[PDB]
Amino acid sequence: LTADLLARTEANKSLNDQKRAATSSANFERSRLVTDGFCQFPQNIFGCQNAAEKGSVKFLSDDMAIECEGTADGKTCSSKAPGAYPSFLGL
Amino acid sequence: WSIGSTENMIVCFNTTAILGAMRFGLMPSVKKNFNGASSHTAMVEQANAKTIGSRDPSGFTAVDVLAGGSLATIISAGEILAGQVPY
Amino acid sequence: LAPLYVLGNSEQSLSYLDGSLPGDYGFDPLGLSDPEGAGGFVNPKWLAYSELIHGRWAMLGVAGMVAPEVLGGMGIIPQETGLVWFKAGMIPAQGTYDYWASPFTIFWINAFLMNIAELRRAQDYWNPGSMGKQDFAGLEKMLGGSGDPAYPGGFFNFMKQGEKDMAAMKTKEIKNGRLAMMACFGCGAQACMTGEGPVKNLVDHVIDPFGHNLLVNFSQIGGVSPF
Amino acid sequence: MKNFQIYLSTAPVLAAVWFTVLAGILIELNRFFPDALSFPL
Amino acid sequence: ERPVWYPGKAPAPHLDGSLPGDFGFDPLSLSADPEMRKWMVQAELQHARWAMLGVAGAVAPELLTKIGVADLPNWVDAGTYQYWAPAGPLFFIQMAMFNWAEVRRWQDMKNPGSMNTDPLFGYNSNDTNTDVGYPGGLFDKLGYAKDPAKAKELKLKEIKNGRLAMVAFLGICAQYVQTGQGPVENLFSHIASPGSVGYFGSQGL
Amino acid sequence: IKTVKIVVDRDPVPTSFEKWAKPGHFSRTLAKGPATTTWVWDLHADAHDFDSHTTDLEDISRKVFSAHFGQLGVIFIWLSGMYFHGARFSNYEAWLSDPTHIKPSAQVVWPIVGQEILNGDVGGGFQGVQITSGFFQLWRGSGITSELQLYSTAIGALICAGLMFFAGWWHYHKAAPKLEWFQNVESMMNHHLAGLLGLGSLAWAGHQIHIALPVNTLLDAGVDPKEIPLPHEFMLNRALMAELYPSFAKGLTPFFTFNWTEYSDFLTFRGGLNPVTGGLWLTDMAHHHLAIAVLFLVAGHQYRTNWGIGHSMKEILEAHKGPFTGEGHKGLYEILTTSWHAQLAINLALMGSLSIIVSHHMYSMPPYPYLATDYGTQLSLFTHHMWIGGFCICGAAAHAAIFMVRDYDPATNYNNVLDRVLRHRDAIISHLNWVCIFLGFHSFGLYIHNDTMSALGRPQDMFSDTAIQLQPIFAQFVQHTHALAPELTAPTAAGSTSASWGGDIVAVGGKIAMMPISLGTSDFMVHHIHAFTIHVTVLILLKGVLFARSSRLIPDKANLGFRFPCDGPGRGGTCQVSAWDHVFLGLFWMYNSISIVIFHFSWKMQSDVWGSVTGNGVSHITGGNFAQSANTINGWLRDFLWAQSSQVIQSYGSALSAYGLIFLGAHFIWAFSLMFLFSGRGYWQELIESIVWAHNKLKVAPAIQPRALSITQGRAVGVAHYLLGGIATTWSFFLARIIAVG
Ligand code: CLA
Ligand code: CLA
Ligand code: CLA
Ligand code: CLA
Ligand code: CLA
Ligand SMILES: CC(/C=C/C=C(C)/C=C/[C@@]12O[C@]1(C)C[C@@H](O)CC2(C)C)=C\C=C\C=C(C)\C=C\C=C(C)\C=C\[C@@]12O[C@]1(C)C[C@@H](O)CC2(C)C
Ligand SMILES: CC(/C=C/C=C(C)/C=C/[C@@]12O[C@]1(C)C[C@@H](O)CC2(C)C)=C\C=C\C=C(C)\C=C\C=C(C)\C=C\[C@@]12O[C@]1(C)C[C@@H](O)CC2(C)C
Ligand SMILES: CC1=C(/C=C/C(C)=C/C=C/C(C)=C/C=C/C=C(C)/C=C/C=C(C)/C=C/C2=C(C)CCCC2(C)C)C(C)(C)CCC1
Ligand SMILES: CC1=C(C/C=C(\C)CCC[C@H](C)CCC[C@H](C)CCCC(C)C)C(=O)c2ccccc2C1=O
Repeated sequence: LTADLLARTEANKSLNDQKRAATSSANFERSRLVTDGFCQFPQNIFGCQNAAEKGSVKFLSDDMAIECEGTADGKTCSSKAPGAYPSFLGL
Repeated sequence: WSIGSTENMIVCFNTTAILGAMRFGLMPSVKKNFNGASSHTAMVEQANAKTIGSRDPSGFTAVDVLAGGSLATIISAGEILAGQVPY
Repeated sequence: LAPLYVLGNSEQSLSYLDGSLPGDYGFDPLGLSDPEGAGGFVNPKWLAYSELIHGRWAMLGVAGMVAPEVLGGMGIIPQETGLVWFKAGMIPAQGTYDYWASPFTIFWINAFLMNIAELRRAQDYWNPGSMGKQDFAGLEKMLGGSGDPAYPGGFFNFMKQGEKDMAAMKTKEIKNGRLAMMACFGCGAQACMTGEGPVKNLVDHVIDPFGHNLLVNFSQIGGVSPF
Repeated sequence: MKNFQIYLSTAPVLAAVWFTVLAGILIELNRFFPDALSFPL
Repeated sequence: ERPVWYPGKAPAPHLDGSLPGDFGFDPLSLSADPEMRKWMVQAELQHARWAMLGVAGAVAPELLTKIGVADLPNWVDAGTYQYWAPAGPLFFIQMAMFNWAEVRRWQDMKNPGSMNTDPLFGYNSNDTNTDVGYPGGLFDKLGYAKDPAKAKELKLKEIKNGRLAMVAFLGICAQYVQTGQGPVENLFSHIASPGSVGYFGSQGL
Repeated sequence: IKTVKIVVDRDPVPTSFEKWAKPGHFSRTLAKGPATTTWVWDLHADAHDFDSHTTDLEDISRKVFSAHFGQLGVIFIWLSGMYFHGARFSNYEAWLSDPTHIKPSAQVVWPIVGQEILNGDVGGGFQGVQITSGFFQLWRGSGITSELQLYSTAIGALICAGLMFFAGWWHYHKAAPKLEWFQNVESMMNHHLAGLLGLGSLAWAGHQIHIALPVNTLLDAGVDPKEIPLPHEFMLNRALMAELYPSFAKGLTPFFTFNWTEYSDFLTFRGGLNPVTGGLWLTDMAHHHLAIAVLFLVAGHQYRTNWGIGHSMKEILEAHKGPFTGEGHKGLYEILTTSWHAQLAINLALMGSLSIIVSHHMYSMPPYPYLATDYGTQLSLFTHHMWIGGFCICGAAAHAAIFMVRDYDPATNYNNVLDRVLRHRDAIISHLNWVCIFLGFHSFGLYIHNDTMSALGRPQDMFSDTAIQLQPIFAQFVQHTHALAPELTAPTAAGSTSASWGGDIVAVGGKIAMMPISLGTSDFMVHHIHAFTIHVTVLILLKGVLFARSSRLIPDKANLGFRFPCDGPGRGGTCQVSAWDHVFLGLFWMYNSISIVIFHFSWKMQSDVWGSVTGNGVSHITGGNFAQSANTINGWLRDFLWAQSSQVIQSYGSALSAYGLIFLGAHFIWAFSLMFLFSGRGYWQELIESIVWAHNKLKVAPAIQPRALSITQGRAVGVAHYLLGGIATTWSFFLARIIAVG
């Protein structure tokens, strides 16, 4: 197993680096969504995480998009489950 | 492992010996042990656990069975795992 | 007054287990049903009522484990519908079926249906006669209760069966509920170990008891793993 | 209920609410009118 | 004895059935004080009526769009619709008007007899009325409260439809959050196939 | 022989806010209302003094139980917060791919007043406050590879916190147990060994085996976290787990037939550190937790509860007596089953000692992947758990004194092991004081003589390694026996417990995970200093406990209370006689000692262990100057305080500017504490009189009369701010230094 897993680590390394950069950028931008003007007063009435999950966010949503991009087939993605009840209060 | 193997026979012998010992007052049991006793050579009947529920004429209990089996399995583990250590 | 029933009784257990409670054999090795010091959910009435509810749910559960599998295997019901219990949509990763609605839609349906049933049952448990008073769409007449939350002799006894020997029948149901709770425990247990359904474990033990038992199954503790 | 309101009206809870709100307004003013060394004229 | 919010549970002691839609629902005892109770009955009635108007005006434009009389956006999209004035001045005048009217409401709550005479024309709504939150003479332009026997059950009907519309508006908000269309679209989508589309149907966990 | 059972009073107190609306309901003097501003401090001081609220022990026990439930809810909130921040406000996923070069960070500040500079360049295309809690290392060692797992456990922790609060409400307002429930200590030990520690360790061993072990093995092999199969795919799919570790192809048959040697691939006794991650082997930790689980499960069947087998702890106490100790341990069962403060003293003492051992064992044997290499988290964890330990020990002394004043009964302790201690407390305290003096004189002159000789230009007369050899021969002997343990006395161990004993320095990514630690003369001197400072803290605390009830100066001190300011200026002056005041001074010395322990740790690790191998020997952080400079006070002042302060004082304009600001602020708080410490109430009360005159002049006079702090409260504030300022100064210094140097 470890042989093929290392082989596809080598074959997918660039995409996972992009994934890690995107999630880190999302996590950092999560402190600047009002200063930069992404989840302002209207859009963040509910959870701005829910805004990123459902609506549109410059960085958070990006991660939401690539987080499950190009993952292993057959297995549920390491970054997110197939489904889940909504985050507690969009938190 | 199989029936009649050395490990199976060790554990069966251990549990038989332990249960017999505490059934006939040779080992501390639920209804007779050193709680509130006098010296090392004499155990005493435990009034708190006296008549705690059994259909065995010596008053052997399920907790007696469970305790003897646990201690026997512990001892059998110690004895069997001797000689399995790598060194 | 039988083997495996004197194991649990003692001075404490026999002090309060008189025997008039249905299927009271005195087997209370722990001090859970002690009337003095009772409170919360460890009071004897709650335990007796919960034992009965668990027994009834276990009888329904074991019957729903055995029936789809047996009936598919013989051919009574469709094969696609005769799934094993744990592959019939309970766990979608394990297995699911394409029902009329989405499995989560069904979950929500059955959820609020169980809400409306169980809360009425609870209010009979806490306030006995109050379930027949408020106008519940004209259905309160047959949901008054009986004063015993365990045995409401209203709609639910519409056949009026087991009336000539109610005491004997009361014991019958407790013992069957105990047996079915153990049965459902087993069915989950050897579904977790063997990886097959309970009927297949049964027949495998019938054919080769010495090759399809617990101790042999230790080597093959997953069968074929679907994860 | 009413007693809880009275409990809120206690000195510590009221101090915490008043300073939470005050810090909030001051932070918002320093966000929308940031970096104000002196009153402009 | 009366029907309650939860059969078998005694109604809240501070609730004695002397209010419209009284079903003994107050597990938090938020209206134990009668002074607080008056204010809160007024809050329920005001929120009820606003939520009903809210549902009516969030459903009617989309229904007219579906019928074909006129083309109108959803309740949410109406915010960004470009009107004669931006949202600033429009809301400004709206709030001026509501400071006028809501000061009149506030002083009706404080003083029931107050705010029963026109301050500009001298018209008398109701000469010495006391029922706060129900200014019949002021707003009953059809005389549907001239009989107390009629009036009390009409009050009950109002409260029920109001609570239903409060729940409906909360649902409208949550639906637009979770789906993205107007309520009436979501309704017809659920109507078309309740086994494929809907919450837990579209796999929108 | 009472039967162990569940006992409860149903609905003992109604749930209502009426007591919230009325401050000070729990007392009688505080219930009437505030006459003076002292009332506020009295309210907060006795908020959790349940013994002084109600006389009956049942209500006190219920209050303690539900307060413990509330604390556990608070801890679960804190854990939920930490996991949630590690999910939405961190670079844990980036750090997973590059743990050696990315700084862990799970706090991002809002950009408001220029504080955005605190969001340091921690790596991974991320900015935030670098964290030193080691949470990232813990999560990696637990097998967490995605932020969803962190979010999921955070939400679980929040649910559990809600459940903990609900349990406290249930067990005070709905199902409060009776006093005879809490006094079932036999059952308590049976459950808290077999079920809390035993089953908890078993559960964690199972997690480690089934989830952490495969995930961390794949990470060790170099597998990308985003390509690793999910934990349920390892726990359930036995073929997948057996692919990594072939023993899983045999199922549980070896387990149940005592063929446990077949599990030797994933249950090892390797010892040492993982060369890739620099942490303990996870197979070793799994086997550890398994054996711990078994040992505690067996040891939790010691005590008799409801079936005659087992022990009665009263009997085994009373049977232990001897010719020197009179009646022996008779009556201690009554002490520890009818006094919460006695139990609290023991448990706090052992908790504090344990936290200390935890710090030692974690620096020396890093249990987490990429923990040792991250020097900042390692220093932070060591220092933290040291401070927690010293505080808990001081509290143990305090609660020992509280029991001794309040709950000690001479009738039930006639000639037992405690009464005889009270009957020769003079000998104990005099010998301890003598020991304390001796230790201080010798150890300080070891430093002061060296200062003097160096200043006089006589290095050959110093106590350095070159001049006079005070070699710690015994510690070097222990190091030798432990380095040779895997050969003779621990033959099945593939390696030593730690690399600190000797040989085969452990390096991960250039930086040293673990290095054998040497012990020269400076180590001798600093360890004897440590013993000196410990013995003085013990002197103060034990003197307070033993002289809590009486002394030759004040015989009637028991009725004065545990916490009183003095007995007056008579008898020459009776200030700080109460055992509370001993805890005050005791707390002070505790602080002092910890300050030396953590300074020794920091300097020794920076000089002789931490560093970076470059193929040409070790390049330590400070260059190994400890062995030749840590024998002089000037050496600590210059090469440790002055030298290593450059990071914190020059931290302005960088992410460590917050550490610099805290450094100054903690200096201020310490000096501010000196106000409360060096002054007395009378002056401040008169100043208040003048200020009250000024207020009365303008009719601003408050209804609650302003009062100076009580003398006990003044000492309390002084020690609290002193400890805060000193510890926060050391915190800012250590964190800024170790983060900047790396
Ligand atoms: C298997 C049994 C078991 C377990 C696991 C525990 C566990 C615990 N007990 Mg103990 N306790 C037990 C039996 C048990 N108890 C018995 C039989 C009695 C009566 C003699 C007591 C009496 C007792 C007292 C008087 C107190 C405790 C306390 C504690 C907690 C200490 C804090 C700690 O270490 O955090 C470990 C934290 C965790 C393990 C996190 C999960 C927390 C939940 C509560 C664990 C569930 C334990 C519970 C027994 C099972 C649920 C039963 C419930 C549904 C009825 C700990 C949670 C103290 C405390 O903190 O009070 C709350 C305390 O004051 N216990
Ligand atoms: C608490 C710790 C813990 C836990 C939970 C587990 C759990 C597991 N281990 Mg591990 N393990 C542990 C510690 C642990 N292990 C330790 C310490 C060791 C070292 C000796 C091992 C070594 C080990 C090996 C070598 C193997 C396992 C395996 C397994 C799995 C097999 C379970 C099974 O079928 O057995 C039998 C279990 C049962 C019979 C219990 C099931 C009962 C169910 C839950 C009853 C529910 C019934 C309910 C009442 C009604 C049903 C309906 C309802 C749901 C609606 C399981 C996931 C095997 C595996 O597949 O791993 C990949 C395997 O090969 N374990
Ligand atoms: C398991 C831990 C434990 C428990 C249960 C208790 C419980 C108790 N202690 Mg003990 N104690 C402990 C640990 C513990 N303490 C430790 C570690 C110490 C050493 C410091 C002490 C020292 C101590 C003394 C000296 C005294 C007590 C007393 C008491 C009782 C009253 C406490 C109260 O209401 O004050 C409520 C709490 C406070 C007033 C403290 C306020 C916060 C202080 C200033 C510290 C905050 C520091 C903070 C972390 C830094 C940031 C602040 C920030 C906002 C700027 C109560 C029985 C008193 C008593 O009468 O006993 C019967 C008493 O005189 N304890
Ligand atoms: C650097 C400051 C300082 C010093 C030197 C001392 C020294 C001492 N304190 Mg104090 N203390 C201090 C600060 C200090 N304390 C502070 C700020 C607090 C917080 C309030 C305390 C709280 C406190 C308490 C509560 C206790 C002490 C105790 C002690 C003694 C411990 C025994 C010892 O050190 O061996 C002996 C003394 C020294 C080593 C001191 C230095 C002397 C050097 C080596 C010179 C040696 C002789 C020299 C050559 C001079 C001779 C020639 C000369 C005539 C010209 C000692 C007298 C304990 C005690 O008295 O019991 C033993 C005790 O119970 N102190
Ligand atoms: C206690 C700490 C300490 C120690 C161990 C030393 C040790 C020493 N100093 Mg330093 N020194 C110290 C503190 C200390 N100093 C301090 C604080 C200062 C002040 C700044 C100095 C200043 C100083 C100077 C200026 C000089 C020294 C020198 C010396 C050396 C000779 C001293 C001498 O003649 O002793 C005489 C000793 C005794 C008469 C008796 C010692 C005590 C006996 C052995 C106790 C035995 C008790 C016994 C165990 C009990 C048994 C009972 C049994 C019968 C029942 C020696 C290495 C001199 C040097 O250059 O040498 C290197 C020197 O010129 N010292
Ligand atoms: C075993 C069990 C309880 C066991 C309790 C025991 C031994 C207690 C013993 C003691 O207390 C006593 C006696 C005396 C005490 O002094 C000592 C102890 C020792 C403490 C309950 C099972 C309880 C079992 C239950 C309730 C079973 C429920 C099944 C249901 C609801 C339906 C499930 C399904 O619907 C799904 C999920 C999917 C569908 O495809 C299939 C079906 C199967 C139809
Ligand atoms: C007023 C209101 C809504 C008003 C909506 C309006 C005007 C909408 C207007 C618009 O759409 C249009 C027309 C057209 C668009 O172009 C413009 C907008 C502007 C978008 C909702 C209230 C909505 C109010 C709600 C949902 C309140 C819910 C309260 C609940 C459930 C309380 C329960 C309890 O208090 C009890 C009853 C008993 C206690 O003891 C226990 C608890 C549980 C605390
Ligand atoms: C004669 C008689 C009989 C028979 C009897 C018998 C034969 C009995 C038996 C009994 C038994 C035979 C029992 C057993 C038991 C057991 C047990 C109870 C076990 C336990 C175990 C344990 C507890 C374990 C633990 C562990 C583990 C898990 C792992 C680790 C290690 C150890 C070991 C620690 C009859 C009845 C017919 C009749 C009458 C008479
Ligand atoms: C400074 C000092 C005082 C004086 C301190 C006074 C009495 C109290 C400290 C001030 C607090 C802050 C007063 C509380 C203020 C109110 C809570 C008002 C609200 C705060 C607004 C200003 C925001 C003592 O009473 C004292 C007593 C014994 C030993 C040493 C000392 C001591 O050093």
